[PDB]
Amino acid sequence: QPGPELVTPGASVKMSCTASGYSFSSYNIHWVKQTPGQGLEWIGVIYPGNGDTSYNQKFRDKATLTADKSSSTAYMQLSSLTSEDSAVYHCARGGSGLLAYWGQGTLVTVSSAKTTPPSVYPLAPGSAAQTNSMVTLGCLVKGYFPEPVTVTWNSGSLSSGVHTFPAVLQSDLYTLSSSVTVPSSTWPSETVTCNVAHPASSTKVDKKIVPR
Amino acid sequence: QAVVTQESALTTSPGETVTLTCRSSTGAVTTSNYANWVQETPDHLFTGLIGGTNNRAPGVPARFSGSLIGDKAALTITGAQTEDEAIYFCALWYSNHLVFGGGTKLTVLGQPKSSPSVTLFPPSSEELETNKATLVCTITDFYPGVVTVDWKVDGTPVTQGMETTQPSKQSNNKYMASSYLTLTARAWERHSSYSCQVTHEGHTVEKSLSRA
Repeated sequence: QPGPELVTPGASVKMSCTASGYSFSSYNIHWVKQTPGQGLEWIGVIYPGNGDTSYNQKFRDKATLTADKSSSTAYMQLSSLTSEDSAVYHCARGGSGLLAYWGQGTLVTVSSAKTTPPSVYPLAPGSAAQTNSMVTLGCLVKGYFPEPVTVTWNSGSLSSGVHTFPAVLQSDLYTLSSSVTVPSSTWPSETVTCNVAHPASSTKVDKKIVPR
Repeated sequence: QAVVTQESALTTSPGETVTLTCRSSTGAVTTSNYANWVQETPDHLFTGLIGGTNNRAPGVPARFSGSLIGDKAALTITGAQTEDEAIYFCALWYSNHLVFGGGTKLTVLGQPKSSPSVTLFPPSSEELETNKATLVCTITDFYPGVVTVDWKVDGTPVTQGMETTQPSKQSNNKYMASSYLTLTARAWERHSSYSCQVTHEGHTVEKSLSRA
């Protein structure tokens, strides 16, 4: 507990490994930590056969592995949560000496950061080319925490040409862009929009891409 | 904790045979290291391939195989496919401690190479009211998926206040990216030219705008 990703510094999370790895095996169960920079880190392995656990020296005091043969469960419980533990914790099922099956991937975010609503700014074209003529438009979603946000175009009518780029961390705050492309028979003549919604604190914005 | 080294990147064509290696700084890679090989698809899915130096996980195609080349652990893909273009991670055992490698990003030429299309946006008027200015440069439709970006103000290079996203795969199996150059609204009115330079495979695509 829990898995909506956001937790307080000093808390203690507990995750579970579940999928359709089907009955039969699971002789060993590994746990992997993925993070932008440190890459893949091995926390430890549990052998559900008799309980035997192995831990990385780095995570021996912070990680605890349990598993039962009743509901095919396999848990990891962290504690003393620092913002260093902000990562994607994976699970790896398989037979003897095999990282065969991998799970979904539980996202974990540890931060003392306050919740901040996003602000959206329109991005007019101008003298900066967009390929094959047409009209490329977009919005700038800047300064929100935490993730994610959802961007649509023409109330959902407008697919194709849409390019919602991933968010770059920009000093404790997230920021992403999202381009879209329509013919000149739509812009600047008629409507283009652009709905950036932000779950965690709720927000809904409408931006008419008015020309420069 | 020893360190595990892999090749940064390799490129090949379908039908060809490619060999990836896995080096250990603290001596050589023997049979007692129980070499592991995990694949990560650009959609971040994670699938286990090899365990115990040369044991294919159940379900892995016959084109994958592991072995020891001299003093290094190796992965061999004979008859590579277009679907094999992904990042491959290596893992070596040490007493009771599993160390992962940096990973090898393999590119498989399944489609013709393509120069990226670049769009550049000037800061919006609303953000200027907050004494901030953010130029947005969108980079889409390029292959292979490796791109470096540089910025230029008034024809002169700026390496400050820049931020570029990592390449993510598009729906047409191409790649896309973006970059942001943040300045003050004061600096936005105290210079003239702005340029976003995208270098892909020796060639440079450049898009500029002048406040006029």
